[PDB]
Amino acid sequence: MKGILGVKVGMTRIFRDDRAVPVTVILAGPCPVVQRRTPEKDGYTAVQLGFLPQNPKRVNRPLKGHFAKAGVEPVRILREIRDFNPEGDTVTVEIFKPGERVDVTGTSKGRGFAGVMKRWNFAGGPDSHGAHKIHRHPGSIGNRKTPGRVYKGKKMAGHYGAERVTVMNLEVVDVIPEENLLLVKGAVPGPNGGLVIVRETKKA
Amino acid sequence: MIQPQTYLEVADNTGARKIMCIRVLKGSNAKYATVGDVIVASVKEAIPRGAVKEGDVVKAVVVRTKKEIKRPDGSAIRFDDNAAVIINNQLEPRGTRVFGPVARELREKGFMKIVSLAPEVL
Amino acid sequence: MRHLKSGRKLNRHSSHRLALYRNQAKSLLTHGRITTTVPKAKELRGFVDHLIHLAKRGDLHARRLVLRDLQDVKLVRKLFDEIAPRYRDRQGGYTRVLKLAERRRGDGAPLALVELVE
Amino acid sequence: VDKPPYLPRPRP
Amino acid sequence: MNRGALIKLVESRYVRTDLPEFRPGDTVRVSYKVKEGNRTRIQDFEGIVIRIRRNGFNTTFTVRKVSYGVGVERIFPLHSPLIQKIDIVQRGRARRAKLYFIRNLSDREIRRKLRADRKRIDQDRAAERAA
Amino acid sequence: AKHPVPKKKTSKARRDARRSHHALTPPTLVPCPECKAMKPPHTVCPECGYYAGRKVLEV
RNA sequence: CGAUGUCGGCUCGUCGCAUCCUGGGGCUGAAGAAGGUCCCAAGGGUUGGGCUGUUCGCCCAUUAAAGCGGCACGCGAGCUGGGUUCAGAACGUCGUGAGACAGUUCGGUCUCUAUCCGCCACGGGCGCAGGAGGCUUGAGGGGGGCUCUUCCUAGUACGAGAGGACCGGAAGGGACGCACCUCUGGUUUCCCAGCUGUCCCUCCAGGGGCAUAAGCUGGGUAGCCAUGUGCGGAAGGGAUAACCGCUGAAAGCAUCUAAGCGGGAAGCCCGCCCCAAGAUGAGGCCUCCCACGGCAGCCGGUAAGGACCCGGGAAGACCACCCGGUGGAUGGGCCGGGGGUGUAAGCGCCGCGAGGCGUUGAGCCGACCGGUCCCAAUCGUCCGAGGUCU
RNA sequence: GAAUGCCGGCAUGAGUAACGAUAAAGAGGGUGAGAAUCCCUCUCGCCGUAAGCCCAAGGGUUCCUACGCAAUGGUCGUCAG
RNA sequence: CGUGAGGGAAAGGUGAAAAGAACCCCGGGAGGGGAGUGAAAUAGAGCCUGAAACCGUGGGCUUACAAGCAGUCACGGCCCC
Ligand SMILES: [Mg+2]
Ligand SMILES: [Mg+2]
Ligand SMILES: [Mg+2]
Ligand SMILES: [Mg+2]
Ligand SMILES: [Mg+2]
Ligand SMILES: [Mg+2]
Ligand SMILES: [Mg+2]
Ligand SMILES: [Mg+2]
Ligand SMILES: [Mg+2]
Ligand SMILES: [Mg+2]
Ligand SMILES: [Mg+2]
Ligand SMILES: [Mg+2]
Ligand SMILES: [Mg+2]
Ligand SMILES: [Mg+2]
Ligand SMILES: [Mg+2]
Ligand SMILES: [Mg+2]
Ligand SMILES: [Mg+2]
Ligand SMILES: [Mg+2]
Ligand SMILES: [Mg+2]
Ligand SMILES: [Mg+2]
Ligand SMILES: [Mg+2]
Ligand SMILES: [Mg+2]
Ligand SMILES: [Mg+2]
Ligand SMILES: [Mg+2]
Ligand SMILES: [Mg+2]
Ligand SMILES: [Mg+2]
Ligand SMILES: [Mg+2]
Ligand SMILES: [Mg+2]
Ligand SMILES: [Mg+2]
Ligand SMILES: [Mg+2]
Ligand SMILES: [Mg+2]
Ligand SMILES: [Mg+2]
Ligand SMILES: [Mg+2]
Ligand SMILES: [Mg+2]
Ligand SMILES: [Mg+2]
Ligand SMILES: [Mg+2]
Ligand SMILES: [Mg+2]
Ligand SMILES: [Mg+2]
Ligand SMILES: [Mg+2]
Ligand SMILES: [Mg+2]
Ligand SMILES: [Mg+2]
Ligand SMILES: [Mg+2]
Ligand SMILES: [Mg+2]
Ligand SMILES: [Mg+2]
Ligand SMILES: [Mg+2]
Ligand SMILES: [Mg+2]
Ligand SMILES: [Mg+2]
Ligand SMILES: [Mg+2]
Ligand SMILES: [Mg+2]
Ligand SMILES: [Mg+2]
Ligand SMILES: [Mg+2]
Ligand SMILES: [Mg+2]
Ligand SMILES: [Mg+2]
Ligand SMILES: [Mg+2]
Ligand SMILES: [Mg+2]
Ligand SMILES: [Mg+2]
Ligand SMILES: [Mg+2]
Ligand SMILES: [Mg+2]
Ligand SMILES: [Mg+2]
Ligand SMILES: [Mg+2]
Ligand SMILES: [Mg+2]
Ligand SMILES: [Mg+2]
Ligand SMILES: [Mg+2]
Ligand SMILES: [Mg+2]
Ligand SMILES: [Mg+2]
Ligand SMILES: [Mg+2]
Ligand SMILES: [Mg+2]
Ligand SMILES: [Mg+2]
Ligand SMILES: [Mg+2]
Ligand SMILES: [Mg+2]
Ligand SMILES: [Mg+2]
Ligand SMILES: [Mg+2]
Ligand SMILES: [Mg+2]
Ligand SMILES: [Mg+2]
Ligand SMILES: [Mg+2]
Ligand SMILES: [Mg+2]
Ligand SMILES: [Mg+2]
Ligand SMILES: [Mg+2]
Ligand SMILES: [Mg+2]
Ligand SMILES: [Mg+2]
Ligand SMILES: [Mg+2]
Ligand SMILES: [Mg+2]
Ligand SMILES: [Mg+2]
Ligand SMILES: [Mg+2]
Ligand SMILES: [Mg+2]
Ligand SMILES: [Mg+2]
Ligand SMILES: [Mg+2]
Ligand SMILES: [Mg+2]
Ligand SMILES: [Mg+2]
Ligand SMILES: [Mg+2]
Ligand SMILES: [Mg+2]
Ligand SMILES: [Mg+2]
Ligand SMILES: [Mg+2]
Ligand SMILES: [Mg+2]
Ligand SMILES: [Mg+2]
Ligand SMILES: [Mg+2]
Ligand SMILES: [Mg+2]
Ligand SMILES: [Mg+2]
Ligand SMILES: [Mg+2]
Ligand SMILES: [Mg+2]
Ligand SMILES: [Mg+2]
Ligand SMILES: [Mg+2]
Ligand SMILES: [Mg+2]
Ligand SMILES: [Mg+2]
Ligand SMILES: [Mg+2]
Ligand SMILES: [Mg+2]
Ligand SMILES: [Mg+2]
Ligand SMILES: [Mg+2]
Ligand SMILES: [Mg+2]
Ligand SMILES: [Mg+2]
Ligand SMILES: [Mg+2]
Ligand SMILES: [Mg+2]
Ligand SMILES: [Mg+2]
Ligand SMILES: [Mg+2]
Ligand SMILES: [Mg+2]
Ligand SMILES: [Mg+2]
Ligand SMILES: [Mg+2]
Ligand SMILES: [Mg+2]
Ligand SMILES: [Mg+2]
Ligand SMILES: [Mg+2]
Ligand SMILES: [Mg+2]
Ligand SMILES: [Mg+2]
Ligand SMILES: [Mg+2]
Ligand SMILES: [Mg+2]
Ligand SMILES: [Mg+2]
Ligand SMILES: [Mg+2]
Ligand SMILES: [Mg+2]
Ligand SMILES: [Mg+2]
Ligand SMILES: [Mg+2]
Ligand SMILES: [Mg+2]
Ligand SMILES: [Mg+2]
Ligand SMILES: [Mg+2]
Ligand SMILES: [Mg+2]
Ligand SMILES: [Mg+2]
Ligand SMILES: [Mg+2]
Ligand SMILES: [Mg+2]
Ligand SMILES: [Mg+2]
Ligand SMILES: [Mg+2]
Ligand SMILES: [Mg+2]
Ligand SMILES: [Mg+2]
Ligand SMILES: [Mg+2]
Ligand SMILES: [Mg+2]
Ligand SMILES: [Mg+2]
Ligand SMILES: [Mg+2]
Ligand SMILES: [Mg+2]
Ligand SMILES: [Mg+2]
Ligand SMILES: [Mg+2]
Ligand SMILES: [Mg+2]
Ligand SMILES: [Mg+2]
Ligand SMILES: [Mg+2]
Ligand SMILES: [Mg+2]
Ligand SMILES: [Mg+2]
Ligand SMILES: [Mg+2]
Ligand SMILES: [Mg+2]
Ligand SMILES: [Mg+2]
Ligand SMILES: [Mg+2]
Ligand SMILES: [Mg+2]
Ligand SMILES: [Mg+2]
Ligand SMILES: [Mg+2]
Ligand SMILES: [Mg+2]
Ligand SMILES: [Mg+2]
Ligand SMILES: [Mg+2]
Ligand SMILES: [Mg+2]
Ligand SMILES: [Mg+2]
Ligand SMILES: [Mg+2]
Ligand SMILES: [Mg+2]
Ligand SMILES: [Mg+2]
Ligand SMILES: [Mg+2]
Ligand SMILES: [Mg+2]
Ligand SMILES: [Mg+2]
Ligand SMILES: [Mg+2]
Ligand SMILES: [Mg+2]
Ligand SMILES: [Mg+2]
Ligand SMILES: [Mg+2]
Ligand SMILES: [Mg+2]
Ligand SMILES: [Mg+2]
Ligand SMILES: [Mg+2]
Ligand SMILES: [Mg+2]
Ligand SMILES: [Mg+2]
Ligand SMILES: [Mg+2]
Ligand SMILES: [Mg+2]
Ligand SMILES: [Mg+2]
Ligand SMILES: [Mg+2]
Ligand SMILES: [Mg+2]
Ligand SMILES: [Mg+2]
Ligand SMILES: [Mg+2]
Ligand SMILES: [Mg+2]
Ligand SMILES: [Mg+2]
Ligand SMILES: [Mg+2]
Ligand SMILES: [Mg+2]
Ligand SMILES: [Mg+2]
Ligand SMILES: [Mg+2]
Ligand SMILES: [Mg+2]
Ligand SMILES: [Mg+2]
Ligand SMILES: [Mg+2]
Ligand SMILES: [Mg+2]
Ligand SMILES: [Mg+2]
Ligand SMILES: [Mg+2]
Ligand SMILES: [Mg+2]
Ligand SMILES: [Mg+2]
Ligand SMILES: [Mg+2]
Ligand SMILES: [Mg+2]
Ligand SMILES: [Mg+2]
Ligand SMILES: [Mg+2]
Ligand SMILES: [Mg+2]
Ligand SMILES: [Mg+2]
Ligand SMILES: [Mg+2]
Ligand SMILES: [Mg+2]
Ligand SMILES: [Mg+2]
Ligand SMILES: [Mg+2]
Ligand SMILES: [Mg+2]
Ligand SMILES: [Mg+2]
Ligand SMILES: [Mg+2]
Ligand SMILES: [Mg+2]
Ligand SMILES: [Mg+2]
Ligand SMILES: [Mg+2]
Ligand SMILES: [Mg+2]
Ligand SMILES: [Mg+2]
Ligand SMILES: [Mg+2]
Ligand SMILES: [Mg+2]
Ligand SMILES: [Mg+2]
Ligand SMILES: [Mg+2]
Ligand SMILES: [Mg+2]
Ligand SMILES: [Mg+2]
Ligand SMILES: [Mg+2]
Ligand SMILES: [Mg+2]
Ligand SMILES: [Mg+2]
Ligand SMILES: [Mg+2]
Ligand SMILES: [Mg+2]
Ligand SMILES: [Mg+2]
Ligand SMILES: [Mg+2]
Ligand SMILES: [Mg+2]
Ligand SMILES: [Mg+2]
Ligand SMILES: [Mg+2]
Ligand SMILES: [Mg+2]
Ligand SMILES: [Mg+2]
Ligand SMILES: [Mg+2]
Ligand SMILES: [Mg+2]
Ligand SMILES: [Mg+2]
Ligand SMILES: [Mg+2]
Ligand SMILES: [Mg+2]
Ligand SMILES: [Mg+2]
Ligand SMILES: [Mg+2]
Ligand SMILES: [Mg+2]
Ligand SMILES: [Mg+2]
Ligand SMILES: [Mg+2]
Ligand SMILES: [Mg+2]
Ligand SMILES: [Mg+2]
Ligand SMILES: [Mg+2]
Ligand SMILES: [Mg+2]
Ligand SMILES: [Mg+2]
Ligand SMILES: [Mg+2]
Ligand SMILES: [Mg+2]
Ligand SMILES: [Mg+2]
Ligand SMILES: [Mg+2]
Ligand SMILES: [Mg+2]
Ligand SMILES: [Mg+2]
Ligand SMILES: [Mg+2]
Ligand SMILES: [Mg+2]
Ligand SMILES: [Mg+2]
Ligand SMILES: [Mg+2]
Ligand SMILES: [Mg+2]
Ligand SMILES: [Mg+2]
Ligand SMILES: [Mg+2]
Ligand SMILES: [Mg+2]
Ligand SMILES: [Mg+2]
Ligand SMILES: [Mg+2]
Ligand SMILES: [Mg+2]
Ligand SMILES: [Mg+2]
Ligand SMILES: [Mg+2]
Ligand SMILES: [Zn+2]
Repeated sequence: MKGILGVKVGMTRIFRDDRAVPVTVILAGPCPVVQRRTPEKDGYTAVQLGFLPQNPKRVNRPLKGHFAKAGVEPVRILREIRDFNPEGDTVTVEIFKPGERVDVTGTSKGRGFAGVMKRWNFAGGPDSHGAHKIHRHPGSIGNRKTPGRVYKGKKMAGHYGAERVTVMNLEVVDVIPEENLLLVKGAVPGPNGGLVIVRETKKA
Repeated sequence: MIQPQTYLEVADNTGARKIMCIRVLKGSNAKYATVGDVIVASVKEAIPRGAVKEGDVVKAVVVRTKKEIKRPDGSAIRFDDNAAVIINNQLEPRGTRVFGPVARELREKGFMKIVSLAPEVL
Repeated sequence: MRHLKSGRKLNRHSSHRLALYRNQAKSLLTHGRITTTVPKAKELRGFVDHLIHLAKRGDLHARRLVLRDLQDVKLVRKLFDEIAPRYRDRQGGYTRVLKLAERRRGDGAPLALVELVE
Repeated sequence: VDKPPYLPRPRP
Repeated sequence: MNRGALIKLVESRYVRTDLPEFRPGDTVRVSYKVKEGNRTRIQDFEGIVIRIRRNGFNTTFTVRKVSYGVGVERIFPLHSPLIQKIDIVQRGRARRAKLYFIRNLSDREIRRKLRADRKRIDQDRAAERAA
Repeated sequence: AKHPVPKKKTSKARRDARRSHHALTPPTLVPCPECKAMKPPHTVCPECGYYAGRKVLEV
């Protein structure tokens, strides 16, 4: 496995072989390793990556300590990549060359309290022919006396989005290392400015 | 974006003027037909003594749609109507002329005879 | 949702909101300082700031523009001749909002003052 | 399937 | 960080600087590279531009023409690499930015509604006088 | 609808357990650096009229 | 019977398996392809329409298929109300009659507020023997699980011919799912413009209100979106079902079995995605504070940190989450860019005039990308360890 | 101790539904122990074959002025039928 | 309450005596705190007695890994005599 932290910057398309290819631009580098998890010590293998520089005037004492033991300027975000152990003490976009497929994780956009139609694509009610104040309602939620209750997991209105999402097997279309940019084909979860994780894909 | 109930102009000299799609022949359950797709249609309107007559159930390939179609080069194309050419079960025209331009997508989908017969291919 | 939308609704329809702002502007430019609810105040700033900035242009076009909201020729004269000159060298920020300490008795509304800047 | 109703509808 | 400038930096390698300016109402001939198996060629599409939707590198323009009795609209990206060149054939004078309305007009009615843009025509002929 | 209705009276226990969240939070107050009177932060002092060092208001 | 609302539809599922399809098999009167018949298999799938109130059924066009049942003939404190139980009216029929009819016909009041359990979301509390800021393991859960066409192998094997494979390989789809907004396409309640009537400011010119909760019309950014775009189903390992074997007695032969060992499903376990230590079985790692004053307890002040308050936020019903608070770019102004509109007002010129031309892509200008301390996040307060016993 | 008993008192639902046309408000100045709600001014909106004006029914002091705010007013009240 | 015939309530108690609380204090008032009266003022006029449901303040014991017609039997802990 290999991975990097990054922020989603925005979308475009580029032209390649007389084709328009939709891309999301990701600012991925550069990510200092600030701790390594080892099987002797932690029971598993991973690298704690840091990302984005922080005003030391905002970093408290327990955090300051942590950074210091690794000799790293204070960073805004700390996040692990599992089963990844890079030779260097800094991970940059260069771990990816164009043509590789990656998995991207982000925090999906938040729709707050979502009705049953937006959330679960329910059909809702009719809009004429007698429908009585039930146009976006979910219908029946059960049976009768048997079982006389509602299943765990019943699709229902409630909060939707602002949740971890990973979309898989996105083509790396380009990488522009002098600017820490990754171009991934297609769509990535979450808003512009959102923190994302780019890992080497698990599909074959 | 053609679907059952959709009326199409017929762009040939089969005698049919207007057909009404009753199925899009593309899988178990396709919702829409676009340029290059075969549909099954009822001949809703024809002219006296053609190959085809009002009432006939025929096959046709869509050659023009009013919904614009997108292309891998980033472009699109859109026509003033939805038109089709009536074919046989071997996908050949049953007419001998086809009228108006047609979508280049037809060539790539093996409706070669129709493409050639067309005055313009866009 | 409301994602990246600018502008309070203030529980008024479209034409009422516009009038709300215009009337507050008239009042503010008239007295130099008014008291309102905090949300109304915060929202007044830009509305009036733009009007002042225009008076700093001084030209006819700007006068006729400002007249669309303020509607009162004397008021706009005061705006162009007495008010705007104070801000010749000020780059925006011609108004301030400061919150009062007491809530209205009858509805508990939190209050603020809005004033033109020195 | 179609069986006779055993209750009437309503009232006040 | 400036997310906007980053995107512009990505886009910059594909940006075109060599096409003539045109407006809605102008009559244009777009020479477009087209694949027909197994060869590619230039096919000319010529019509009134009824729309130009701006978004930097992503702006696109829509062209309308009547072909063999049927109306055809084509949507091109202003920076597409498959555009060999664009020729201004005529300058028309719109009074609005989107000309969807011409879709319901007779060829005669259109001609009355999109008079020749004498100003910019003269300007065109005014350049075209090169050292 | 068919007019829902409480099935059983709520117990003194249960009614009061609902109210385990009903206690008021006392007002947050800071001294005004001028007159040392207690007032809510980020408001102009209602006693002497000062905010951010200056007199702003006739009290 | 001091009421358990009754057909059908809609919505939402969930289960069974006597399996409609897809997967694996045995026999075939199985040449091939395609069928029959039984066995294993419930993971997923199982279309749109005409007729009828219909369930059902027939029919049209497709499909891999167009499964059958249970859940109060699932579901009216979810909807419908076509059928059927009221009162009106008519037909046929029966009755001298009033009236009646598993005969028909047209019409005919379906109840804003959820206490408890259950369900979907979100917090508050306390606990996790010192108090804290982070980063995590994953017990255990949940999600997903579909399939077709074409091409190569190969017109090969098989067949007189028609027809036409196994295995293996490549491409393109339909339906569904998650995310997204570059493109396509919507919306965009005031972003711009045009227009009518009327009243008004100020007579002209230029404007404002009202005509909807936008007067109307043409456009329309960001956002939220699908008709648009990316991506998913796997791969793979393991154990099995039916079924096929290897070796092999009892039983000198034979036997898949009694010892042992193989192969073998879309199914089962892992693998993928998401939740998760209230996992009270309360886990782990990194870092920080520290050994305070007064009689496993009480009180007092602090530490590391936290909260309150404030500016905000593609976060959000409140709460929470996240960012920022002058050692600052958090919002508001302002400036530059984008973007929309599509050439403002004023003036000059031409025309008797409506107008037109130039100044001019002008003027106006939400949210988008940035800059800039001009305005406001002033000033502060409160809580918060001293670590129980083997 | 029960009669869906009778009369009364007090609970629960609950700080919940609601506060009675979506014609609509904002500010400044007064008054007062106290003001979103009372008086005044300016700005805004609504009716105008009416939501203006005058008769007749019916009502019966509700009219005007002074002094008041316990209750009545769906909130407040210094105002008021 | 009902057009009407007609129907038809609820509502008793300071103290022996008003001696019914001057005066001061907080409050706009209501209300209270002192002073005073009385044998007695939780007899203060919302007045004899003043039960119960119901609401609240203070204290003892107890409760945030637990399964219920709420009790009962046993034992242990704590608090009181
Ligand atoms: Mg590991
Ligand atoms: Mg491991
Ligand atoms: Mg490893
Ligand atoms: Mg909604
Ligand atoms: Mg929705
Ligand atoms: Mg959804
Ligand atoms: Mg949908
Ligand atoms: Mg539907
Ligand atoms: Mg719908
Ligand atoms: Mg529906
Ligand atoms: Mg109804
Ligand atoms: Mg409705
Ligand atoms: Mg049950
Ligand atoms: Mg759940
Ligand atoms: Mg749900
Ligand atoms: Mg959330
Ligand atoms: Mg992951
Ligand atoms: Mg792929
Ligand atoms: Mg792929
Ligand atoms: Mg490239
Ligand atoms: Mg993250
Ligand atoms: Mg034709
Ligand atoms: Mg006919
Ligand atoms: Mg036929
Ligand atoms: Mg909304
Ligand atoms: Mg915003
Ligand atoms: Mg807003
Ligand atoms: Mg606004
Ligand atoms: Mg707001
Ligand atoms: Mg409202
Ligand atoms: Mg509202
Ligand atoms: Mg309002
Ligand atoms: Mg308006
Ligand atoms: Mg209006
Ligand atoms: Mg506005
Ligand atoms: Mg004054
Ligand atoms: Mg602005
Ligand atoms: Mg305030
Ligand atoms: Mg306050
Ligand atoms: Mg207050
Ligand atoms: Mg009030
Ligand atoms: Mg951008
Ligand atoms: Mg840059
Ligand atoms: Mg550009
Ligand atoms: Mg123009
Ligand atoms: Mg003519
Ligand atoms: Mg010229
Ligand atoms: Mg209803
Ligand atoms: Mg209750
Ligand atoms: Mg009870
Ligand atoms: Mg009870
Ligand atoms: Mg309760
Ligand atoms: Mg209690
Ligand atoms: Mg409760
Ligand atoms: Mg101060
Ligand atoms: Mg019964
Ligand atoms: Mg009942
Ligand atoms: Mg009942
Ligand atoms: Mg139906
Ligand atoms: Mg329905
Ligand atoms: Mg329906
Ligand atoms: Mg079930
Ligand atoms: Mg099912
Ligand atoms: Mg079973
Ligand atoms: Mg089972
Ligand atoms: Mg079976
Ligand atoms: Mg069977
Ligand atoms: Mg069978
Ligand atoms: Mg099968
Ligand atoms: Mg099979
Ligand atoms: Mg088989
Ligand atoms: Mg055979
Ligand atoms: Mg066979
Ligand atoms: Mg055979
Ligand atoms: Mg058999
Ligand atoms: Mg078989
Ligand atoms: Mg059978
Ligand atoms: Mg199954
Ligand atoms: Mg099933
Ligand atoms: Mg159907
Ligand atoms: Mg059907
Ligand atoms: Mg019909
Ligand atoms: Mg039907
Ligand atoms: Mg029908
Ligand atoms: Mg039927
Ligand atoms: Mg039938
Ligand atoms: Mg088959
Ligand atoms: Mg069917
Ligand atoms: Mg079924
Ligand atoms: Mg079922
Ligand atoms: Mg049954
Ligand atoms: Mg049924
Ligand atoms: Mg039923
Ligand atoms: Mg039922
Ligand atoms: Mg009902
Ligand atoms: Mg029903
Ligand atoms: Mg029910
Ligand atoms: Mg029920
Ligand atoms: Mg419902
Ligand atoms: Mg009916
Ligand atoms: Mg009927
Ligand atoms: Mg029935
Ligand atoms: Mg009957
Ligand atoms: Mg009748
Ligand atoms: Mg008889
Ligand atoms: Mg008779
Ligand atoms: Mg007889
Ligand atoms: Mg009888
Ligand atoms: Mg009868
Ligand atoms: Mg019957
Ligand atoms: Mg009967
Ligand atoms: Mg019969
Ligand atoms: Mg009938
Ligand atoms: Mg009937
Ligand atoms: Mg009727
Ligand atoms: Mg109902
Ligand atoms: Mg009822
Ligand atoms: Mg209702
Ligand atoms: Mg409610
Ligand atoms: Mg409840
Ligand atoms: Mg219960
Ligand atoms: Mg919690
Ligand atoms: Mg600890
Ligand atoms: Mg922690
Ligand atoms: Mg592990
Ligand atoms: Mg597990
Ligand atoms: Mg558990
Ligand atoms: Mg599952
Ligand atoms: Mg599942
Ligand atoms: Mg596939
Ligand atoms: Mg071959
Ligand atoms: Mg052959
Ligand atoms: Mg052959
Ligand atoms: Mg060949
Ligand atoms: Mg071979
Ligand atoms: Mg042979
Ligand atoms: Mg052959
Ligand atoms: Mg194959
Ligand atoms: Mg596929
Ligand atoms: Mg966009
Ligand atoms: Mg768009
Ligand atoms: Mg668009
Ligand atoms: Mg549009
Ligand atoms: Mg504006
Ligand atoms: Mg006007
Ligand atoms: Mg005029
Ligand atoms: Mg005018
Ligand atoms: Mg306006
Ligand atoms: Mg007016
Ligand atoms: Mg208007
Ligand atoms: Mg009006
Ligand atoms: Mg109106
Ligand atoms: Mg509009
Ligand atoms: Mg307007
Ligand atoms: Mg658009
Ligand atoms: Mg937009
Ligand atoms: Mg926006
Ligand atoms: Mg779609
Ligand atoms: Mg796919
Ligand atoms: Mg496998
Ligand atoms: Mg294996
Ligand atoms: Mg195996
Ligand atoms: Mg053997
Ligand atoms: Mg042997
Ligand atoms: Mg042997
Ligand atoms: Mg064995
Ligand atoms: Mg044995
Ligand atoms: Mg085995
Ligand atoms: Mg599969
Ligand atoms: Mg996690
Ligand atoms: Mg824990
Ligand atoms: Mg955890
Ligand atoms: Mg357990
Ligand atoms: Mg423990
Ligand atoms: Mg822990
Ligand atoms: Mg561990
Ligand atoms: Mg760490
Ligand atoms: Mg110390
Ligand atoms: Mg020490
Ligand atoms: Mg100590
Ligand atoms: Mg000591
Ligand atoms: Mg501190
Ligand atoms: Mg949000
Ligand atoms: Mg907020
Ligand atoms: Mg809060
Ligand atoms: Mg903070
Ligand atoms: Mg501070
Ligand atoms: Mg400052
Ligand atoms: Mg800022
Ligand atoms: Mg700014
Ligand atoms: Mg700007
Ligand atoms: Mg522009
Ligand atoms: Mg001009
Ligand atoms: Mg001009
Ligand atoms: Mg003249
Ligand atoms: Mg003249
Ligand atoms: Mg020029
Ligand atoms: Mg400008
Ligand atoms: Mg601009
Ligand atoms: Mg830019
Ligand atoms: Mg900005
Ligand atoms: Mg400043
Ligand atoms: Mg600076
Ligand atoms: Mg302390
Ligand atoms: Mg020891
Ligand atoms: Mg008894
Ligand atoms: Mg009762
Ligand atoms: Mg009762
Ligand atoms: Mg009784
Ligand atoms: Mg009783
Ligand atoms: Mg009672
Ligand atoms: Mg109560
Ligand atoms: Mg509440
Ligand atoms: Mg409730
Ligand atoms: Mg509520
Ligand atoms: Mg009400
Ligand atoms: Mg409410
Ligand atoms: Mg009212
Ligand atoms: Mg109201
Ligand atoms: Mg209202
Ligand atoms: Mg209002
Ligand atoms: Mg207001
Ligand atoms: Mg005042
Ligand atoms: Mg006085
Ligand atoms: Mg005074
Ligand atoms: Mg008031
Ligand atoms: Mg008051
Ligand atoms: Mg006032
Ligand atoms: Mg009012
Ligand atoms: Mg004024
Ligand atoms: Mg009039
Ligand atoms: Mg009228
Ligand atoms: Mg009289
Ligand atoms: Mg009266
Ligand atoms: Mg009176
Ligand atoms: Mg007098
Ligand atoms: Mg009163
Ligand atoms: Mg009062
Ligand atoms: Mg009062
Ligand atoms: Mg009273
Ligand atoms: Mg009085
Ligand atoms: Mg009141
Ligand atoms: Mg009332
Ligand atoms: Mg007073
Ligand atoms: Mg008075
Ligand atoms: Mg009066
Ligand atoms: Mg009466
Ligand atoms: Mg009377
Ligand atoms: Mg008494
Ligand atoms: Mg006496
Ligand atoms: Mg006094
Ligand atoms: Mg008073
Ligand atoms: Mg007193
Ligand atoms: Mg007293
Ligand atoms: Mg005595
Ligand atoms: Mg005494
Ligand atoms: Mg006393
Ligand atoms: Mg006593
Ligand atoms: Mg006594
Ligand atoms: Mg006595
Ligand atoms: Mg007593
Ligand atoms: Mg008493
Ligand atoms: Mg008592
Ligand atoms: Mg209490
Ligand atoms: Mg107690
Ligand atoms: Mg346990
Ligand atoms: Mg315990
Ligand atoms: Mg328990
Ligand atoms: Mg029990
Ligand atoms: Mg017990
Ligand atoms: Zn002060």
